Parts: sequence; C-alpha cells; structure tokens
Amino acid sequence: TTYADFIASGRTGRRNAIH
Amino acid sequence: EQESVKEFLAKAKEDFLKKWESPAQNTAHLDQFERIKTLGTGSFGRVMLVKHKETGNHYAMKILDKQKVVKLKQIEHTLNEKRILQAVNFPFLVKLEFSFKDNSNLYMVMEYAPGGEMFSHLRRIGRFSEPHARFYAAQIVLTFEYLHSLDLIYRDLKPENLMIDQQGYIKVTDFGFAKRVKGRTWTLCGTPEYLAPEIILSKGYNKAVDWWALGVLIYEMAAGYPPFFADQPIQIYEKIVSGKVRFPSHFSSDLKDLLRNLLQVDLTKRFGNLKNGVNDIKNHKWFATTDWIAIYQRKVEAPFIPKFKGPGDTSNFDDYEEEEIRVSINEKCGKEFSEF
Ligand SMILES: Cc1ccc(C[C@H](N)CNc2nnc(-c3ccc4[nH]nc(C)c4c3)s2)cc1
Repeated sequence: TTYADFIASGRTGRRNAIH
Repeated sequence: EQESVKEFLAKAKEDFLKKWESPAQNTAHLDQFERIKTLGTGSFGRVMLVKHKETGNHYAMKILDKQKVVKLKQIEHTLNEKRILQAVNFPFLVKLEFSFKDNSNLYMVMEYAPGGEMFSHLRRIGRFSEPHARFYAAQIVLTFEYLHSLDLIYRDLKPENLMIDQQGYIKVTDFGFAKRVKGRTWTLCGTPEYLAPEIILSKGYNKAVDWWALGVLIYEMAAGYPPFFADQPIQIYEKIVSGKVRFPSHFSSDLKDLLRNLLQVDLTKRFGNLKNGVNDIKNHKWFATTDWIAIYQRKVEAPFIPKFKGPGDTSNFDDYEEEEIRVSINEKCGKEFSEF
C-alpha cells in the first residue's frame, strides 16, 4: 500500500530544505 | 466582515512598511539570558530554550555562527529573515522579541512554543482527523492572506516549521527562504515534497507556490504522508511535475475537491491564484464550518491541546547534545552583517 511504501522510503524523518 | 478585513490589511501594511524601512537593531545582550537547553540544531545553527534572568520569561533563541552563514552562502537570507521578523505582526507568526550580535554570532530571541513541532505530533498520531487538519489549515490560510498582502512569499511550508503553542494554536517559524517581491522570482528553494511544479521547472513563479504548498500540507496532515514521495528528490520532482495525485479512500469528497484545486498544475485554475483570490479557499465547502474571525481571534477550542508542564518544559522536543556558545575575541564578518 501507499502507507507501506512511505514507511520504507527513507524520508519519514525531519526533511531539510534544499541547499 | 469583508470591509473589516480590507481595513485590517490596510493598517497592517502601514505598520509593516514603517518597520521594514526602519528595522530595529541590538535590542538586547547575550548575558541577559541564561541558556537552558537546546531545542533543535542543524544547518540553521541551533535554537536554544533560554530564560531572561530578570523577568523569568522563557524564549527560543536562534544562534547563527557568522562564519558558517558565510560558508553556506546564506548572508542575504539571514539578514532578510531578521528584517522580516521584526517588521511583521500576526497571531500565527512567531514573534521576534529581541535581536543582537557579537564578534562571532547572530541572535534572534523569539517567543517560545512549548507544544512542540507539528512534525512530531503528526508522526506520533499517524494522521489528523479532517476537523483537526482543518483547524490548522485555517490558521495557515489567514497567515498567507496576511503575508501575501505585504508581497511576502513564505516558500517553506511544512510540518517541520509549524510549532504548536500552549493553547494548541500554530506559530510559523523560519523565514530564511521568504522574500518580498511583487510579481515573479526564480530561486530554487524550499523542501522537495512541498515544491510547486513551477519552482522545479526553470520558469519563474509567484505567490501561488504557497497555495500549492498548502495543498501538500493539508494532504499530509490528513493522510499521514505527502502526496508525492520517493527515496530521492529527483524522483519526487518527477512525480510533482506529472501532477498525478491519488487520495486515501478515507478522504471526504470535499477534501479531495479542495486538494484538486490547490495541487493544480495549471495556474489559471489553482485556487488562491484566481480573480476571487483567497476567498475561493475560505468559501470552499471543506471550510464550511470554519469561523474565520473566531480563528483569527483564537477563540475556537483547539481539537488538540499539547501537554505542558511549565513554560520552561522541553518534554515535547527531541534531545540534543549541548555545546558551549563561544564568542571569538575578534570581530568576524563585521561588514557582511552590519545591517543585522
Ligand atoms: C525545535 C525545531 C523546530 C523547527 C526546526 C526546523 C526549522 N526549519 C529550523 N529553523 C528554525 N528557525 N526558527 C525556529 C524557531 C523560531 C522560534 C521558535 N519558538 N519556539 C520554537 C520551538 C521555535 C523555533 S526553528 C528545527 C528544530
């Protein structure tokens, strides 16, 4: 499911702005 | 209630330009504050919880290392964030209480939000109920109506920048990517998951990008995850530009309709960027139960009130290693930051 994919995306933590 | 709003923004613009043209400087000194604990760290330097030694009032003090800001090529960005913070005044915008600098650093002492980062709360609960998400969205909508009237574009909306106060209301933080501009601009900045198509693409853009970001926020708040995500940013940009969006089945029909108008690749149709402006948003069915004036007045009961043990309590934040605030015997980058 979409949720499962998110949980395994590596981007569930705090996201920095692009530099 | 429309006459009042127009009258409200009129006075607001008057108060903003006076301060914008004549910014406040050196309104305090470091030794007036006792450092208590670090609330957050990273590129932006560090934000510490501090206590005014005489009043006993607690604040969130953002400390920036000048040499570091120069290395990161963020000189103008930092000067601008401070110039903006000292000139604006809105219920949902974090307040700048004091600002000063010494040989090594720059300091921005702002109002402390005990409730924690919205990010933390969202990942903790999973997702917010549509009524809960709406309560927050409303505050953002008004905040953008305010900022946009001053020709200020935010450009970094995300759960990570929204703090929760004692009454459960929002305090928008970090204006290091904000800019005062009438018309278009082209800088690639912001956070990947929240970038509008026109930011990713080379063409210039306008304030409409904040409304797209609002769409991403509402979606994440109600789903628990963003509408466009992947392992790497370049993959995320791909999805964003295609603009294909899927909604969780638990999303109400009207929420999906609102999102379809916000996460709209075509500017000629994106709500917030049409002839009726923000009103298309405030008058949308999903917001039918929203009492806009009452929200502005902070009279509405927050659907979620974070726990709070005291004004100096930090249990709603993560733990960070403490580091001595060192001040070099020599003045660094005086010319570069003369305006701070
Ligand atoms: C803890 C934390 C919150 C948000 C972040 C992500 C940000 N992009 C970092 N930049 C920032 N600038 N101003 C920030 C700020 C200003 C006034 C404040 N009052 N109360 C609190 C809490 C608070 C935070 S935070 C990181 C750590």
